[PDB]
Amino acid sequence: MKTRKLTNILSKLIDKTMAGTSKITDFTPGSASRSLLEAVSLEIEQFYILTKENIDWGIQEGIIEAFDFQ
Amino acid sequence: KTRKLTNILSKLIDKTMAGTSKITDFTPGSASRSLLEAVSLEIEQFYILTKENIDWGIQEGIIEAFDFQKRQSKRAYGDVTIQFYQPLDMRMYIPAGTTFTSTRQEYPQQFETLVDYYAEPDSTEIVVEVYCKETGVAG
Amino acid sequence: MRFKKHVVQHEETMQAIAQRYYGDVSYWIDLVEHNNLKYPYLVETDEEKMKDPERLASTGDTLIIPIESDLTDVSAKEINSRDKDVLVELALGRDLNITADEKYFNEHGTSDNILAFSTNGNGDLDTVKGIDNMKQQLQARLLTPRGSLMLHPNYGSDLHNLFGLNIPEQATLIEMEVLRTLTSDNRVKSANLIDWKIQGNVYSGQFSVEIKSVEESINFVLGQDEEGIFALFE
Amino acid sequence: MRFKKHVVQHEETMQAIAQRYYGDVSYWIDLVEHNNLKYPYLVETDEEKMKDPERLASTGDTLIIPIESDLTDVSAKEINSRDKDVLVELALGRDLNITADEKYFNEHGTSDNILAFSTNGNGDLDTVKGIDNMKQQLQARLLTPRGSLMLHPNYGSDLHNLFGLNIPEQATLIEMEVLRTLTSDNRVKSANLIDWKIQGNVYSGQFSVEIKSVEESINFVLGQDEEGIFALFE
Amino acid sequence: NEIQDFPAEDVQVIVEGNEARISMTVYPIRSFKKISVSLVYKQQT
Amino acid sequence: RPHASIEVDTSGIGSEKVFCLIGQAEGGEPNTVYELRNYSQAKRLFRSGELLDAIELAWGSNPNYTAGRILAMRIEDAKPASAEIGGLKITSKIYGNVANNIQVGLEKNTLSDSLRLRVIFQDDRFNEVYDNIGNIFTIKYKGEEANATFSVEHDEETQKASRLVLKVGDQEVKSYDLTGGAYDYTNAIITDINQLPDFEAKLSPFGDKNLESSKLDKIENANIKDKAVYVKAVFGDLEKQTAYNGIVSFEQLKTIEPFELTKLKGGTNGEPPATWADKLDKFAHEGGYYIVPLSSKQSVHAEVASFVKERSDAGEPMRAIVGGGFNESKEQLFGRQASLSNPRVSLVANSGTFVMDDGRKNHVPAYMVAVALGGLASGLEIGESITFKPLRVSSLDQIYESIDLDELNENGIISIEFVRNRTNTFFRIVDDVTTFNDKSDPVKAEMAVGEANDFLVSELKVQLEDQFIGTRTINTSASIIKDFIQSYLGRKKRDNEIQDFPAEDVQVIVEGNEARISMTVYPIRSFKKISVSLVYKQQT
Amino acid sequence: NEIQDFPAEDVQVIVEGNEARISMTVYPIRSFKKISVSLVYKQQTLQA
Amino acid sequence: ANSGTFVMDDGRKNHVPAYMVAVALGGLASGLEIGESITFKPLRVSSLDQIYESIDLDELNENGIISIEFVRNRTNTFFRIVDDVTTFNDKSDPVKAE
Amino acid sequence: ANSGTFVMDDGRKNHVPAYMVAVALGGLASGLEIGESITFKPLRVSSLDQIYESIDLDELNENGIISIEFVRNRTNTFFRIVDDVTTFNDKSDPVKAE
Repeated sequence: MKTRKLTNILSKLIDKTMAGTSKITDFTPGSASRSLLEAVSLEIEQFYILTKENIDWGIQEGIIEAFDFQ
Repeated sequence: KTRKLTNILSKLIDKTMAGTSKITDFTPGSASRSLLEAVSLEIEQFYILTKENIDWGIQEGIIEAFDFQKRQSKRAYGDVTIQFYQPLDMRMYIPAGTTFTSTRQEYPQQFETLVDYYAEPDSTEIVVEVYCKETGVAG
Repeated sequence: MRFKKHVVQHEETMQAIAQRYYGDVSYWIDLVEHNNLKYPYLVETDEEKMKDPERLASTGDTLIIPIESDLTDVSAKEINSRDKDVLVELALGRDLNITADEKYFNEHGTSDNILAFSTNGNGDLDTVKGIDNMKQQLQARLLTPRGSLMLHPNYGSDLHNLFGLNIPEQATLIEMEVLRTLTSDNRVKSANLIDWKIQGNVYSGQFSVEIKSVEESINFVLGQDEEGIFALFE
Repeated sequence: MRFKKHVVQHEETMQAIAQRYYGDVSYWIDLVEHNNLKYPYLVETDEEKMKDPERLASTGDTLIIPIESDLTDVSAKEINSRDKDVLVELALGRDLNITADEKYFNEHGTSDNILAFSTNGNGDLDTVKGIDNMKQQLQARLLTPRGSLMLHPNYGSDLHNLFGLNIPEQATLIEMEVLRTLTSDNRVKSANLIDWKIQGNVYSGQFSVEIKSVEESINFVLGQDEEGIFALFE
Repeated sequence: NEIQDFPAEDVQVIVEGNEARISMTVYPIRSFKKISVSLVYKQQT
Repeated sequence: RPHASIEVDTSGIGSEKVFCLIGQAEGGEPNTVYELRNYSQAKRLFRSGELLDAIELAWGSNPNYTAGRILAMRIEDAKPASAEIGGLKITSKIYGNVANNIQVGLEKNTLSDSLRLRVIFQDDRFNEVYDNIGNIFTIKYKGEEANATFSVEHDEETQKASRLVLKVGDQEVKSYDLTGGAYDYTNAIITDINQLPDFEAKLSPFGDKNLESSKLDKIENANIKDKAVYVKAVFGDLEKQTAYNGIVSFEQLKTIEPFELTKLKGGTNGEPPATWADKLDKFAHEGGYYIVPLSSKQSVHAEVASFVKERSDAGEPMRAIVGGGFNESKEQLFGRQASLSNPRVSLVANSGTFVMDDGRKNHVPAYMVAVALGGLASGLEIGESITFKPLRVSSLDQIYESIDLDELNENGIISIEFVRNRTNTFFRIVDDVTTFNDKSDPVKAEMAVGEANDFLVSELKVQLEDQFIGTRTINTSASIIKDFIQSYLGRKKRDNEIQDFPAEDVQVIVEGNEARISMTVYPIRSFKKISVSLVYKQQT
Repeated sequence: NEIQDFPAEDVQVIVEGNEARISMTVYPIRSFKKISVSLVYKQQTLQA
Repeated sequence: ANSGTFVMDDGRKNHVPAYMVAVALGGLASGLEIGESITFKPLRVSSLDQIYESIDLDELNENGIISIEFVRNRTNTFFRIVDDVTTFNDKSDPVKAE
Repeated sequence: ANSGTFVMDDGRKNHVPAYMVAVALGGLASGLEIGESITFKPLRVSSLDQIYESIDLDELNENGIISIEFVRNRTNTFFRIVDDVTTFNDKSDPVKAE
């Protein structure tokens, strides 16, 4: 987990979308494309955050489990 | 601890609605709902992947650092020799899953190849790798 | 919560407003108390209102009538035609246009990779609304094989398997399957056969679809005001 | 016990399999757990499967779906025509051919020492199956006098005593006796007179026999799978 | 279902010595290769 | 191949009687018609002015009959603001003096070694920065030779990048002639440069610009081994910077340079035209029926009257409603009615006040009321009258008496009468009379009656042209024509758009090209007198 | 609808030697290129 | 035209040329009733050496060539037969062509 | 008479002379049944170099020259053919003149 943030993910998605087609050029607030990409990137951000938290929890759990240090 | 498919889909729809009111159809079969469902499925699959990785790390991460290997169950595998009466008069093809067996009651274990093999015309004997169908020391 | 708001009309009185709304003039004192009005309640013009802007209201000022109003139980006759159009548009939903290029996926109805998204010409994603939306959804359902869509076993149609012999029996099977597929949509109130024929290879048929009426869609959307979702999860 | 076994199809997914069989994608994790699969569950080809043959499955590998399957309650429409032929063959039984040389025991129907075993031409005992079996059994029952067979008083027919006068009464007696003899067979659903005539000495008649239908025989044999006998003790 | 239909009256038979002259008409079997479906939308006010 | 097909029909779900407006506006292009459906769309297009207020009034004139698809136009011969700096040309989208206050200004960022653009327009709360101008890719070197340099130069005949060369020491590794080949864009160039054993042309971390190969700037003799040198292409990259977000467009006449945060100039609203003939012509074939000019000028009224007559001559019938002045005496109204004396023109006498949605108690002249009346008329069904319909006007500059109203109506002038304690509003329309004062003629005098006739004829003409012209002439054609007409006439009756029609009177004759037809109709009317008599009786 | 109409009676056939003579009449197909329609308004009174 | 792979009952993932597929098509055709078509019938082929596009299929069928098109998530198999065309390319003649 | 731009499905704006328009009329007429006419039929053209007026169209038609008009009265605009008149002058002969 590299701890990405919402803004960079959305920027990357929009940049690739623009690069794959010159027709789509309306990414203003309230646009359908922007809303969809924002939701996707927000879910990715939450996945990354919870993955980091679960890894921290997993390290604590493996420390407990390896030595049987109840 | 983790989100799930229905929760991810619901949050995606709610965020989409909040972002814009230009879309309001979220019924089954909708292109937009299909796309969000596919993203949700991929995210759920990545959640399961993270769960598997952490479950492996909990019980093997620390001890592995001290040069201690946990013995995994494996299929017995090895090389076998096939000899031909003469140099091959055409390209022979052995498909994956070709079975090899033994003519004894002591060893009813069956071995099969897991990949395709080709014997060139010029060859006279070719070696292949076979894998025991059963895990354990029985192979 | 929602309340009625009344614009002061020319030479109106509080008693007339009370009679108009509460159905009795006796509430005029309650109307004064709620609006916090001084004795010349409805002045002639703004010059008088300058004397006491806080406690006086002039012509064109908006009063509040604390009666619990609700958008449902409203006579559809009052609603403006544009308002009805918007209401049915909301009822039938807005969705991203995928059935563009009708000719292409009409030439290859049974196959996959047949439809795609499109742009509205203003650099934003294309959208189909109201009747266009219903067209899109009905076309997509009929074209989709049943069970092929993930997370939705029953969505689709069995027409891909009904490429049978040229007899009335297969015609009837097609007709029954199409009626099932159309009935599956909640918004389709009913569907029925109009006419069909067989021309050897080619089968031809036509159907009639009655979507929910304007009154029902209006009632549904105005009912949805209580929740505020204004969205479709059918 | 019996379970379904699924062959991995090209670019298939576990979610699609779960939807196809369990009618919901949620069981895909149970499918992984039962089959003991690593994260790339369905690899593209065998080269990836070489990396971990134990925990990965490639295209053409067989998965197990632990759903309690049962051969009964299966739509006969799916069953292949050869499978139906074999099923009815099992239902109607296999038996050693004794009615060979039809002409001989047709020339001496009432007498004993009339039929005998025969060889199939491949040095093994001859066998009659399905319709041939039913023919053999019906011929043998009709030819057997009733009460002559040991351990079976009722098996046989009374035709040996019906060599009476040439009037419609004896014709009716013959017909009733033949219908009794045919009804006695459990597999014969019904029998009925077609036409008869008298030519002085000679009597002539013909009957119509409706054996149990393919559907009933299929249901019976597939039900027998629960016991595994696959034999007839009627 | 191995043919579509046949008119029964068209079947004719003529017998003369050895020969037997026969004639008949049949509508032959086909399997569909295009299936078309049109829809009409209507509303009530 | 075999395949399934699907068709859908929609013609059964459903004239529209489109409404038009021309007047002064603070925004939008000149001499350009637009179709409006939402108020946000008009606010984006028309920034301000009386025209926007007229659109709002029209969509809020009545509670139950607001019009739709309003067609608007700006009469101001405005121009956009512009400015010039170095080799650049700056031009704004907005027409008028509003674009003057758009602020534009180029800077340079020392950390990125890149130009920067910042545009601010405080009226719309606009504030954005376009950092990292140019800086398309970084050239980097991983070898251990004596030196490593590159060079890009322009072709003076076309100002296109003649070559793109990588060198170790003095000789060249590989040179990409960008004027030729398939390396039209920078990405085709970098994808092949990165394949070299000891060279990289990493695209810049500031987004994937992906600029044309020919537009690269002129850089030569720069150390790759010591620095990650930047090839820039500032002007070509400004297209990527201002690809989608930006009020102001840019062009290059030369070199670009940074400059102060300077405001634009040259933005002009322009004087209004004296004659609207050229402006009015744009509505020749727009399909509109009711048009109202936002002007109190009698010259404009005569021009519109000529325009609607010409369009009605060309098979496109149109009607106009006019007004002007504040508190105009009856003499002026009679003079205006005598000057016009047109059936297809209506005059409005009363002027008053309207409560905008924004809260403005806008006191307006009489033509704004004529807008409101036009928007209510267009809102009504075909052949329905604007008689006694509520108007929702806040107040009026005059309250005419029952004799003054009778004089105005007898002079073919529309007027509004104050009325007390009615359920909807405190005002109503007395009559739908036209300027033509021949009350004996019901078509010319009454707006409703003539509108019914015009829409009936236009719809019959369009449908007959669409359907049968250009088709075949067969035996069933005549019967089919008669059936189609009878169906049309039954539809019109069902919609209450006519009173009745005898079906037997419809006759059709077909001979070669021609198709001679004849029919009879009882036309629609709306009541204008209602009488009720009572009789009293008793039992003893 | 390639032709408008034809009277079957006019189809007459003369045969003589190697020559066959045939007469016929056909009404050619035509396409509409003009429509003239007249409309008349009339008063009506309704009672009860 | 298409050649692919079949999963034998013995477990062999036998990659075979195109005539083995023509065997399979012949065995399916003979299995059908008299005058029933092999159009859109499932084949149960494991995989194919090519995946032809909607233009390539249209060209093969216009040239009187049988072809198989990949198809997703159908109840029986992931492949179907597009057409039962013959080498005789006179599509106007239905006897010879079909 | 008319020449105009045809927007190709490939995306190229084919601003072409009048004989390509004649090719489009010939391809339209070839698909129409015997006895029909291209009059009042749509042409599926994006734009035209000239918008002929009523006087111009009337003059072109009387001189036996085909022209196309742009219908803007409708809610959706399209180009339609005005007539199928041949170059033969005398109108008294309807066979030759159509």
